[PDB]
Amino acid sequence: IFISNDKESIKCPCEPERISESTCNFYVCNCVEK
Amino acid sequence: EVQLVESGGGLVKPGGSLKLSCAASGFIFSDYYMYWVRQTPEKRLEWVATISDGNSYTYYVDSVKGRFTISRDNAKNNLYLQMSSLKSEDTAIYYCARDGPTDSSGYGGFGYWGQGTLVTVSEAKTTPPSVYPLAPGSAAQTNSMVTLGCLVKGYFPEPVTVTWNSGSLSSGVHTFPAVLQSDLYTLSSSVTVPSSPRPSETVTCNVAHPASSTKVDKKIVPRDC
Amino acid sequence: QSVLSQSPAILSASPGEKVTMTCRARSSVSYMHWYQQKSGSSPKPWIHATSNLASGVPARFSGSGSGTSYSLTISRVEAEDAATYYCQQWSSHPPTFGSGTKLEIKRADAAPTVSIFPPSSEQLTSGGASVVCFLNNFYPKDINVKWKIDGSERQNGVLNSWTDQDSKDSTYSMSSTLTLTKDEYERHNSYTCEATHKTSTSPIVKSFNRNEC
Repeated sequence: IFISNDKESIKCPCEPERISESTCNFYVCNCVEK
Repeated sequence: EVQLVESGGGLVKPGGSLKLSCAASGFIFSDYYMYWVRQTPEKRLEWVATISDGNSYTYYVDSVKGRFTISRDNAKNNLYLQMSSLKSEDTAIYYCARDGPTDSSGYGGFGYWGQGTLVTVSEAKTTPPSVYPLAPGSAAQTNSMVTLGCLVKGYFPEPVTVTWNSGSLSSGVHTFPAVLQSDLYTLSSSVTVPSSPRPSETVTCNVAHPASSTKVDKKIVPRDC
Repeated sequence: QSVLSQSPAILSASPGEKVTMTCRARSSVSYMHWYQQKSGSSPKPWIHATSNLASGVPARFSGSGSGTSYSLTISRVEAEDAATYYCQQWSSHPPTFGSGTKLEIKRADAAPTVSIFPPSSEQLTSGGASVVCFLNNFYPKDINVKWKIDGSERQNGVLNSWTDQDSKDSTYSMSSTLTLTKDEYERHNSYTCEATHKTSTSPIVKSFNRNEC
């Protein structure tokens, strides 16, 4: 899973990045687990 | 303001176990991942463990897998690190950390660190320091300035704290890094004041060694015969 | 895995000069973080996400890079910039730190202020005797101290410690302690620490005689 609007769904090893536009959030992971 | 305050660091024999706490405040603890990072005696920095927020997801550095356990208590705003089967290599300052503020975050950085807590893994006995006031002998009358000192000798493990007049004197002090010798540390500290202050005003060395519960003041009095 | 090499290990610069230290990754990383550490405190976040300065970090600092080469630059170095700088990535898990670049600041030569101390009466009571010599506020860092008991006759059984480079001053200081049994200390009379440093052609000496007050 690439992006999500549920923080836990990404299973990021580090704190995810939060992108928020109107008042609604998206989370992305910049810490790739190879 | 964000604060992270570690505790529980101490001396532990090889194979022993120990549990660190980190008392978080000034933010919503449960909104953030939390990390432990350590610094070894050679000053290498090493990530040790991560715990996610939401449902516990935990991650470990290989050298620690099966031996450490990271956990959190959102009720009490605390992060913990259960260590066990301790090895001399686990000797280090342990820092608890989290990502930075809302602009500076999301990219895998350690944005706030606590002040750290020292874990020593060794067979050597705990020993309190001996604190000795160092006053000038014979002459050394005045460069306008006099230098006094404190010798903190024969203790284990690290750390100690050294202070002059409970910190009212910070200007002109040099506290030297401890050197390990026969499983015992020694450390000294100097202070330089004008010949006005001393000996007329007072000059005191404050030392504390919590592992042995020592807390001491030596006043610097000129030499008797 | 994505291990980091930092170079150089030590960088000397004078105030006003431009420095660059660099951080190489084993494979491509996408963001690089930098911390500044002065001894006795923990790493301060300095540059986040390659090129973004942390609140409070002065504008003389910058970070750049991509792929497997990143760096940190100081356009004009200042005394207070003496520290060790570490790079860190987490583009690929587990996250890794480089082993640091230490920045030394150059300044004019300064002779040490040397102070010697006989053992305190307190230590003598308990059986030990340490003679203590402080060498403070000198530049450059190179210095050695010799101990002479009585005869200008040299001894080992000494312990030295050095401070990190001072943040305001750019100087160094050291403490040297000679430790003897009280017995042996009573048997001799003159005690000397001798410092050799670039600022005198002959040893800076401080001394005292035991049969004194």
